[PDB]
Amino acid sequence: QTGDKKFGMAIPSTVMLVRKKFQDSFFKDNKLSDGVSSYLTSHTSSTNQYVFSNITKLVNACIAEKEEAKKNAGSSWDETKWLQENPDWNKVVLIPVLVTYDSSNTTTGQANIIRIQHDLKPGYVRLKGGSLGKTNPDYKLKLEVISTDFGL
Amino acid sequence: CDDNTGGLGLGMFPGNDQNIKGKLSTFDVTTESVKTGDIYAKTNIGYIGKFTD
Amino acid sequence: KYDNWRARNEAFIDSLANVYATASGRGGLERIEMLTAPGNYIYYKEMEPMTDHVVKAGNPKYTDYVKVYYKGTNILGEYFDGNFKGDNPVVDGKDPSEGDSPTTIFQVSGVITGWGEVLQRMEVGDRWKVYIPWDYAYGSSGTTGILGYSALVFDITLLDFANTEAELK
Amino acid sequence: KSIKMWGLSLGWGKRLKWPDDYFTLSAELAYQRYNLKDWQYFPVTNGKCNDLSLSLTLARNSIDNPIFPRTGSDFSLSVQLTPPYSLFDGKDQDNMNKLHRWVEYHKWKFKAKTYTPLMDYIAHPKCLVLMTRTEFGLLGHYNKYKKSPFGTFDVGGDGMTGYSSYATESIALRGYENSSLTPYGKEGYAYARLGIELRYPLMLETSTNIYVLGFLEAGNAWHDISKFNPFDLKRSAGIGVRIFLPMIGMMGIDWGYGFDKINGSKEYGGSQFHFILGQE
Amino acid sequence: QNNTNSPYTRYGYGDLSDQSFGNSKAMGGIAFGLRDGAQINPTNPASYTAIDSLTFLFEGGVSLQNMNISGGGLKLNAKNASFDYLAMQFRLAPWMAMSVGLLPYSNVGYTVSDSQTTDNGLAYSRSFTGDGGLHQMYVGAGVKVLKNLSVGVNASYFWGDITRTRGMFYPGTSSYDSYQRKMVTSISDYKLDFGAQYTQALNKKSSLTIGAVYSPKHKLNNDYTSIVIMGASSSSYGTEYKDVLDATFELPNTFGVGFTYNYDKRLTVGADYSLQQWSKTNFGVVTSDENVRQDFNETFTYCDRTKISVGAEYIPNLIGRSYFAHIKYRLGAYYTTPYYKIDGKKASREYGVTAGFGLPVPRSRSILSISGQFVRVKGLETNMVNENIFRVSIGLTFNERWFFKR
Amino acid sequence: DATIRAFELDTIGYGVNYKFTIDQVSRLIYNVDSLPVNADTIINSILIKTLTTASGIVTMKDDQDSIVNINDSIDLTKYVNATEKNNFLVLKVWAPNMEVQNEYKV
Amino acid sequence: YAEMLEDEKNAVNKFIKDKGIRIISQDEFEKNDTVTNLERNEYVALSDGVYMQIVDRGSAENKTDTFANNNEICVRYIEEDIMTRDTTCFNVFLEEWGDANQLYTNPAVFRYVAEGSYVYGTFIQMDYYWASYYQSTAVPAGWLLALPFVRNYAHVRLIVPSKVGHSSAQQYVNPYYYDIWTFSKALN
Repeated sequence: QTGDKKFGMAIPSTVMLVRKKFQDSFFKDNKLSDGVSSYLTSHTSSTNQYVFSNITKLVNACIAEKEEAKKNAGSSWDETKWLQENPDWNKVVLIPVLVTYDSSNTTTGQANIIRIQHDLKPGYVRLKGGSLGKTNPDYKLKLEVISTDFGL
Repeated sequence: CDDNTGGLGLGMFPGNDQNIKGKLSTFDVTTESVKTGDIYAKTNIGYIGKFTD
Repeated sequence: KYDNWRARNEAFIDSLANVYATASGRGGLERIEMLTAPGNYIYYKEMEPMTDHVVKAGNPKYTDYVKVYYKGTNILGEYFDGNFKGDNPVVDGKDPSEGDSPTTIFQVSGVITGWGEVLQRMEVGDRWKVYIPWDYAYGSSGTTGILGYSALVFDITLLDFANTEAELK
Repeated sequence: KSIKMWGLSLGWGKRLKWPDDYFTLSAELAYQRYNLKDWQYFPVTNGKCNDLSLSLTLARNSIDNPIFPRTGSDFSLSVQLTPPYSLFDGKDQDNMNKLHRWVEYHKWKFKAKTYTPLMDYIAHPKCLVLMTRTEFGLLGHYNKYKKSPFGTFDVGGDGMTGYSSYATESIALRGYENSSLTPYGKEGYAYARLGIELRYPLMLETSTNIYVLGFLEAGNAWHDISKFNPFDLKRSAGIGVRIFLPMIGMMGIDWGYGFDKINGSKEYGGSQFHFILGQE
Repeated sequence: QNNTNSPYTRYGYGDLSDQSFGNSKAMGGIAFGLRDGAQINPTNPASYTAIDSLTFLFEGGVSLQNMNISGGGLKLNAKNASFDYLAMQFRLAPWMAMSVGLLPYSNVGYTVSDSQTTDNGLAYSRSFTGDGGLHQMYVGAGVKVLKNLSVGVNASYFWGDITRTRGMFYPGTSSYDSYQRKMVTSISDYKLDFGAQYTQALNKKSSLTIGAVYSPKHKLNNDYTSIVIMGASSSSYGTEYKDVLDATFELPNTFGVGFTYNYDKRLTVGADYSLQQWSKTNFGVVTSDENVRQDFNETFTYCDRTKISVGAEYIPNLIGRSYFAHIKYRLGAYYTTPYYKIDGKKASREYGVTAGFGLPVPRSRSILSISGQFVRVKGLETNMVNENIFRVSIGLTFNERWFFKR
Repeated sequence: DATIRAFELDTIGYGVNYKFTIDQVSRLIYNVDSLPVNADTIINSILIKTLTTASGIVTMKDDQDSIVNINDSIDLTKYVNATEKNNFLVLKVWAPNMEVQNEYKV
Repeated sequence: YAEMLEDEKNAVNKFIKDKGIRIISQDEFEKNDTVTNLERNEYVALSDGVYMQIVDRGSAENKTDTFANNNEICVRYIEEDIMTRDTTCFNVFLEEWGDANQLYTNPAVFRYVAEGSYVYGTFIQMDYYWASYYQSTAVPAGWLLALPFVRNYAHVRLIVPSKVGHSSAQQYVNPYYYDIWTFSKALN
C-alpha cells in the first residue's frame, strides 16, 4: 500500500475465485462456495499473496465440459470453432467478498459459512501481472501443477 | 522388531510399480482488469458519507 | 544428513574465525566485539548499501525499536524465517510470482543475543550478512524449526529505528 | 442419563467317562437386559435389549496345585449360542437401535494352558516351571447386518479395568496401555492371545505365596471376523511378580515393553506397567 | 511385517513357510520319511500312526531372526520374530490316529521407501509397502492298512489376505493430495493333502522307511480388488475409488519323496526331495484397464520350486546317568530354487545349514527343541538383492498320560 | 559474564511511567521524554526498580565504593539535566566473576 | 423417567380434544386439491408426527414464487406451550404487550437448505425474545416440513412434537404450537 496514510483503504481480507460463467448468477441465486466451481482464500500478509493451493476440481470440470462437447459433436467437431465460440469456457474472475459464519456448535468448534456477499466497504489492492502479459512474458503469471506419472 | 527393509527391493518389483514418477510442471496464465458491471448487492447495511483518495 | 550437528556448526564458526586471521583481504570478513562477553567476536560481511535511507545517522540502542528486511538460514543455506525468500528483498519486483516484501518491527532487547549485539552497531540502510554462534542464538534445544545447537546466518537490512513503534510503524 | 444392566443365569456340570475321568462337561442358560436412554459409549443409544443364551463347555484339568501349578494342563473348548431370530424362526445412526430388541450371535472360544517343571521337582520342591498359554475367540453372526452390539471383546492392558462394564468381555494383553487395540468404533469380534512364561517361586506357605516371572506375550484383535489372522500379532516381553495374601486374592506387578505399533501409531507401545488384582 | 522383511515378497503369494516342526527344523526339513513318534509331523499325514497308546501331544513354536540385506553397495539389517505352528495329536484306535492344528502357508512383509528431488526444485517421496499372508487350519487322520504300511489325509481350511500399496508424497508442500493404490487379495477355500509311508525291518535292529506325499492342483475362491486412494492425510481419510475384478488364483500339483534310515533307536539319517508345479498354473485377471492387467501379470508369475534336504539326529547311550546322554543332537542342510520369476528370468537361489538339540524334561516325556539355522539367498541377476538370514527356534512338545482308565 | 540491563523507574504521576533508552556502546542512560516541571518535588525521594543484570552487585563512587541500595529510595534531584555542568549519576556494575568491569552514567 | 417422557402424545391428544380440531391424512390432504378447511378446523397429519393447518397458502395472484434452496426466510410467530397452556415465545404485536417495543420490532430470519437429503435451516437473525430466552440458532425442524406446501406470505398453524422441536423441546421433551403469522422471502 502506498503513501503511509493514517486512515487509508485496506487490502481485501477475503476474496473469491469463480468461473466467469457464474460471475453474476452466483450472487443472484445466493449460493455458497461450490468447491468444484468457486474457491475462497484469505490474504497472506506475511508474503503478500492470495493463494488457492488446489483448484484441481475446477480444471477437471472444464476438461469434462469440453470433452463432452467433443463427444456430442462427433465427426463434425472443430476445435478452433468451439474455442472461438464460448470464449469464457476457461476464464475465472477474482472478487472481493464478505463472508459470515454461524456462531453455534461453539465448544466443538466448526464455524460453518452461511452467507457470501459482495464486499461494499472501501478497499483495494494492486496485483502483479497485467494486460501486457498478453504479449510480453515478463508480465504473466505461472500456474503450478504436480501429478503422478504412471509411465504408460 | 524392525519395520523398514530400507530401499532394498526396488529393481525386482514389476515394471508398472517401479516406473511411477512424480513430476512438477508449470503453465502460463494471463490476467487483466475488467469493469464490474451491474452487480446484485442486496445488503442490509446502508452506507452514507464521502471521502477522497 | 544432520549427523553430528554441534561439532560441524562449531567448526564452521572456527573456519570463519581463523580465515579472518590468515586469509588475504580477510577473506571478505569483518568482526565486532560483543558487549555481553568481551573478548568474543561476531563475524559479518559487508554488502551493497541501500539507496533510500531515511537519513537517520547514529546506531540503534538496546531498548528501542527497529524496522528491517531480514532472512534467516542455517549452515546448509536452508530457510528458517524472514520477510523475503529469494537472494534479495523484493520491492517493485518485476517477477509476478513473488510479492513485494513486508517490513517487520522488532525491539532490540526482545531478540536473540546475536541480533541484540549486531543491531546496536548498524547505521540505517546498511546491509550485512552475519554469522552467529549457537551460544548467542536460541541455543541448546532451539525453537520450532531449529535442530538445536545451530549456528544461524542472517541477512539484515536496517530501514529505520525509533524509540516507540507509533513513530516507526 | 445412565445405563442399566441386570440379569441372572443357571448352570449344571457333570464329570465324564469317555476320553478319561478328568473331562468335565458344563451347560448353562443365561438371561440379561440392558436399559438405556441418551447413552453414548455403546452403538445403541435409546431402548431396551434382551438375550437368551445356551452354553456348552468341554474342559479337562489335570494340574496339581491351584496357586503354583507344576505339572499337568488345563484345556477348555466353549460355544455359546442364542437362537437365530433372523432365520425363518423369527423372519422379518440409521436404524440400529431397531432390530436389536433381541440380539443375535454365536460365540466360540478355545483356551489352553500347559505347565512343565524344568528341574526334576519332588526333590527341592521349590522348583522352577515353564508355563504356556494359547487363547482364541470368535463372535460370529447369523446375518451380515444384524451383528450383536453386546458381548464383543476388548483387549489391551490389565483386563481387570474392563469390569467397570458388563456388556463386553475384557482380555488382558500385557505391554499395551489399556483397551488399546480395541478403541471406540473398532470393537473386537475375533481375537488371539499366545505367550510363554518362566516362573520361580520365592516362598510357598499356608498363609502367603510368592513368585517371580519373565514372559514373552503376543496378541491381537479384529473388528472384522473375516480378517482373522493368528500369524499377525502385536508382540511384547517383560518381567513381573505376584503376591497371594492370607485374607485377599492376588496382587502383582507386571512390566512389559510393547514392540510393534498399533494402527500405524507408536503412541501405545514402549514401556508399560500393569497392576493385577484379584485373579486373572 | 511379522514374518519377513525380504523385498522378494512383493511377488506371488510371498515366500512359502515350511511347516517344519521342531525336529525337522534342525534336521534340514526332512519331514516326508520321518516316523519320530515323540513329536508331531503334519507334513506327511501317514506319520500320525506312530504315537504311543495313552499319550496326547501338544506342540507349539516361536522363532527369532536377523536378516542381513545387501545390494548395489548398500548394506542394512532387519530383525523380526514369528509364530510357526501349533498342533494337537492323539490316538483313536490301535490302528488310527488324528491331529488338528494351525499352520502358516506364506507370508509377505516389505517396506521399501525412497526420497528424491527434481531439477525444478520439487522434493518428493515414494513408499511401497505390503502386509498379510495365507494361512491354513487342518484336521487330519492316518490309518494302518497293513502291518508295514500307513496312509493318511489332511483336509484344511485355507484363507488369507495379501495387501500391497504404492504411494507418492510431497514433503514440505503446504496443501496437496497424496496418491496411493492398494491392491488387495482375500482368499477363502479348502486344500487337500495326501500321504503314505512304509517301513522295512532291516537286519533285525535297524529299520528303513520311505514316504511320499501329494496334493492336487486347485483353483481358489477369492475377492481381488483394486483400490486407489486420493487425498488421505494425517487428518482425513480421502476418497476411495474401489474396483472389483474377476481374477483367478491357483495352487499347483505338488510331489515329495524321501527316506529315513534308523539304527538301534540311537541314530537316524535321511533325505527328501520335492517339486511344486508352479509354472503350470493359469493365473490371470480380466479388465479393461491395461495398467492393472500388466501389474497382475507381472506380480503373479512363477517358476517350478524344488527342494533338496538332508539331515540326521543322534542320541548316545540314553540309559546312562548323565544328562548329555539324554540330549538329542541334530544336524542338516538344504537347497532350494525359489519360485520367483522377476523380469523373464528366474530370480534367486538359496542354501541353508541347520543344527539343534532335543532337551528332555526329567520325570516327563516333554521335549524342548532349541534349534538354529543359517540361510543365504543369492540373487541371480545384477539388479537384485542378496540376503544372509540367521534364526533361533524355540519349541515344546508337551506330552502327558491322557486316555488312561482303571 | 554479561552486563544485560532493564533499568526502570516507578510511577511519577498516578499510572504514568517514563521510558529510558540504554546506549550500551556509549555507556549512558537517559529518558527521551523529559519529566514534567512538577517532578522536581516528586523525585526528591523516589524508588528505582527492575535494575536487573547478570549479577546484582553495583556500586556508586563515594573515598569509597559503597554498594547500591537497590531496595531503598533515593534523591535524584542532584542528577537532572546532566549534559552541561555535567553531574551524571555514574555507577559501576560488576561481572559475576568480578573480572569484567563497567560503568554507566545516568 | 426415561421412556415415560415420550407420553407427549397424551398431551397432544388432550390439546386436540380440548378444541374443535379434525385430523386429515396426507393422502386425503393431497387429493381434495390442497386445503385444510377452516370452517371445520382441519389439520393434516404430516411426517414425523407434525400436525399442520394452512390458513392462507399465500401469493394467490402470482402462484409461482414458492420457497426453495438457498432462500432466506423471515418468520413472525407466537409460540404456545402444550404441557402448561402458556404463551412462551413471540415476535408479533398484540395490545396486551403493545408498549414493549423491543419484543416485536424485528423478525426472525433463517437460511433454508434443501439438498438431496436432510433438510435443515439456520437463523441468521434471531428475534430479541428468542435470542435472550433460548440462545440457539437451529430452526425447529417441524417448520421446514411445511415449506413445500405453501408459497410466499403464507399463514400456517403447526403442532410440533419433541423429536422435531428446538434445542429446549428436544431435551425436556415438550411439544409446542406455533401460529406462524407469516413466512416471507427476505428483502434487502
